Amino acid sequence: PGAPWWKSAVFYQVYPRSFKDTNGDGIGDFKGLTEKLDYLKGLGIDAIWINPHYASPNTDNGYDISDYREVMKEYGTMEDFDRLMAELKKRGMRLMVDVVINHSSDQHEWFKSSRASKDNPYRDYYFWRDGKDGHEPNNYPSFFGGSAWEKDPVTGQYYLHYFGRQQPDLNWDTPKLREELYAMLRFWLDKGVSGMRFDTVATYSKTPGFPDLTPEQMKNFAEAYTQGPNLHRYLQEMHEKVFDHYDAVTAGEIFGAPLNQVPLFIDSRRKELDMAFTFDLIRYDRALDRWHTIPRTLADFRQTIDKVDAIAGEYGWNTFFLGNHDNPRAVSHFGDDRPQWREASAKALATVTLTQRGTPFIFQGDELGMTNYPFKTLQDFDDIEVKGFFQDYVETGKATAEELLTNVALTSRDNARTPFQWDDSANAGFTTGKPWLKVNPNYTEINAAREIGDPKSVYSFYRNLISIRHETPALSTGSYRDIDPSNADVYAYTRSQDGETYLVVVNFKAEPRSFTLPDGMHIAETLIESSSPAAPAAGAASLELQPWQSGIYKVK
Ligand SMILES: [Ca+2]
Repeated sequence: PGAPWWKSAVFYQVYPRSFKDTNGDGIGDFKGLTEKLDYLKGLGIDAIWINPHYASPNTDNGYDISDYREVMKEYGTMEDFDRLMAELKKRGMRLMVDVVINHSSDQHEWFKSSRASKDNPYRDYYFWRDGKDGHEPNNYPSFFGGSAWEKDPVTGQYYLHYFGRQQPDLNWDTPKLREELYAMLRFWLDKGVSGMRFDTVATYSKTPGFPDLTPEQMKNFAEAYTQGPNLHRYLQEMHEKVFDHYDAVTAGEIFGAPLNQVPLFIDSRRKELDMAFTFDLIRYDRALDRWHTIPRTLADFRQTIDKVDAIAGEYGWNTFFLGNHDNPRAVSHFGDDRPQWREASAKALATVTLTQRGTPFIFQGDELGMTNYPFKTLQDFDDIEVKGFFQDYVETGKATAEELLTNVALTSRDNARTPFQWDDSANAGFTTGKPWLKVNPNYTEINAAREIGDPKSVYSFYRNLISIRHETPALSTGSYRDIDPSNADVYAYTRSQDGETYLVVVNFKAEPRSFTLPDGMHIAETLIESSSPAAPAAGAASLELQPWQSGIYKVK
């Protein structure tokens, strides 16, 4: 039997708002993305996942949808969307769209109807509840600041919003609402979309009665929000009424759930989702408050990967990524972005990304080695999440504005949202106008035009790794074995399939290091290396590594 196309595909994530502007308003759009499909095809990309592209007031840049069947005005028209799909198809590429159905915008007609009175047909499309003891229904906090309950004087009741106040949570306990969501998914699937990524998929089911979270639960309320008693029943119902009738791949952003529960979402036999986006690795060094960083080592990094790979088991499947639109830049976060180590470490991280067991997702700009942005003031951030941290921590006196800036500069989602750096023209060729978010001044040294023309660039390395992965089945669907989970200097593992075994060795130190192959194992051939002055000799039982050197070898 063969493995589904998605298990061996290499995905690229495009945050439209920041990819390519073609009309000078400072915001990326569909025409811009369509104009760059040859660029993506040339890198070797099989499929693209685009962030929300629907009608939205943009309080959470696309994640607050006011009409699920209309395109976002800033990105273009439905015609532009249809052309994007037609052009991807001409190139044999597939599209994965973002599905945001844990909540809608408060400007969605369902909510405008719902909030108008206590007795209308849409009242239960959301959660409305009486306050208690003079305040909110319970102690639930919002990820974006303050309480997760907002009072509406029209009826005197509060509505639930785990995220922004303008993102009321949809009520999955209402069958008519579930059916409306299913019809909506069919609208897009009928257009030919090849994949759907389910935004905060683990929070759909709410706890009956809304009791207060205990003091312990309050510490990590994100986890309690993924413990709704009807979650899997709803996901299985969605698969039965929708996905069982199409051949689209589904992936879930499983935010907040304990890793041990992940199999329930992805075991193929359960007929729920196909792939998992987990946060254990990308948030492995993030404090519970989400804006401070905790020092970790490569031992923590690889041990987390080992735990995540183990939960996919036999019937599950993981996506793998080191960056996305909600986290700091890969090279800054996991590598060393200083001028002298940025390219070397970005290449090392590329080797890791493209040799993990699972479907890799490359975030726009990481193939160039883009870095975090040098924020100078709190006003340099656009993200509603930072305004939420200001509300919860600075206005409350828990931290100073200076402390928030210092710390959130290293963790903010905005680090990943600065405009893609195409070349060294005005605003790195992203726009002819004024970018919605400032372009990183390092675009003069980090830009696609320059990378493409240099065989020694980060871009060229990614391109070469993608080709290698495409020609080596073991590198996608092969088994995974960490040679030494306790080693905090050099990351080494094997990928094996049908008697073929490959060894990946990556030095995470900016100093020379040595690596001794497992007893009986010997280098047979060197497929590729980064930052190496010479490949090992056939038969070698050890390797000498330069700072940040990475390599993939066929062993015997
Ligand atoms: Ca535009």
